[PDB]
Amino acid sequence: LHGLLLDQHEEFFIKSLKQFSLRVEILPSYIPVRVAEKILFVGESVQMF
Amino acid sequence: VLMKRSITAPLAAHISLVNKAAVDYFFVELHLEAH
Amino acid sequence: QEALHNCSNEHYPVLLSLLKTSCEPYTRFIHDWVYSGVFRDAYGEFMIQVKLYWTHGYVVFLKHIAHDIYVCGKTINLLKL
Amino acid sequence: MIHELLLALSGYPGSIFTWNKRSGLQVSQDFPFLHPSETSVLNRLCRLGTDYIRFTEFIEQYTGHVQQQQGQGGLHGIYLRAFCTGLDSV
Repeated sequence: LHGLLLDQHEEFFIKSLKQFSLRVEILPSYIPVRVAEKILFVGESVQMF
Repeated sequence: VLMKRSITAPLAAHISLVNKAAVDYFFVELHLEAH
Repeated sequence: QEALHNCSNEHYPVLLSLLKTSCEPYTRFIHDWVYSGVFRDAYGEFMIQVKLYWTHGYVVFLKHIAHDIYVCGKTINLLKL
Repeated sequence: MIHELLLALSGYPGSIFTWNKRSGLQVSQDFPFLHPSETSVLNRLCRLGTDYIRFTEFIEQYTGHVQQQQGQGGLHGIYLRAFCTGLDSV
């Protein structure tokens, strides 16, 4: 919704289109890749405008 | 999360009004643009 | 910074209730210089103080509104004249 | 033995349940009036209090003891803290 992140020294399966990325090891196996793409795009777009 | 989205909104909307009214007081009365 | 760093525990309403009244006098101070242009200080929690205009010094909240406050006070101090 | 069992299971080791970290809770079991029958039921009961001590010590040790002083996510961090918050209510 905004682009803010409040986790320090932790991750939330997401690390401008840079300094944030999806990686396979941090993502849960029961949360697929297809939803994580949409979450990533939505966050990047709201952060950009 | 803590952020201002209900407190700074009646203040930042007021700053522009102060600036605009003060510039308007300069223009039409002291006529800086004629100098 | 205790507000931003953790907001997902039992301490968050308690520390929010502490800070929410712990920032009330600072906001009460700022509500004078923006709405009457009267500056109040006896504590040194400001760098602002009251040449051809320059005796206004610059020798907390985010910096995104602070400089706007700094100019909106001087505008009223001109409008006092 | 009746009030003492509750005192031990609450997580405060008694004067008969000798606290150790290699046997946990354990009765003395050398009284001159010992019954063979009581031994097995006591040996079964000690383990749950031993586990309860470590659970409460873990939750106290890693939740609510820092004010943000690298960091680790299996000793600190918000996911372990959420784990402990669920743990105490279970």
